[PDB]
Amino acid sequence: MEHVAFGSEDIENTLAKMDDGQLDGLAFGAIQLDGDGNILQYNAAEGDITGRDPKQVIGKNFFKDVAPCTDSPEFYGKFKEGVASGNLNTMFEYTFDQQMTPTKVKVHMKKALSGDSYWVFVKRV
Ligand SMILES: *C(=O)/C=C/c1ccc(O)cc1
Repeated sequence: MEHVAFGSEDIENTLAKMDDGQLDGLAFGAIQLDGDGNILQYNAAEGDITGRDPKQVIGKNFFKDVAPCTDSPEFYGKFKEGVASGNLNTMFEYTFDQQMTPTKVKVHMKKALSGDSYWVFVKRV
């Protein structure tokens, strides 16, 4: 299959062309969000890290419903900024907690290929 690497320069492009099942093939977490942070895609990998049902979180807001612990300047702050600037490509470590067992992860946010969406890539560290 296609084993896209975390941090691939053109990761967004690749994910854009993916066909059914391909996203859940990534070894790391992948979440696609709209401008307000509403979840459009959520893969198996992320669900295995968070305990969340990928189907259930769809349509829910990432920062306000599912991942409230990311509602901070360090995460949500960077997101909104990148959204308002049309430029989003940053990497930082973060601790997921509050709605899950405290877990250290490496996060990569990047604007999507075309359209108005954004990607949040996650993997445990
Ligand atoms: C903070 O509350 C983190 C929670 C969280 C992050 C990412 C997910 O996919 C699900 C929950």
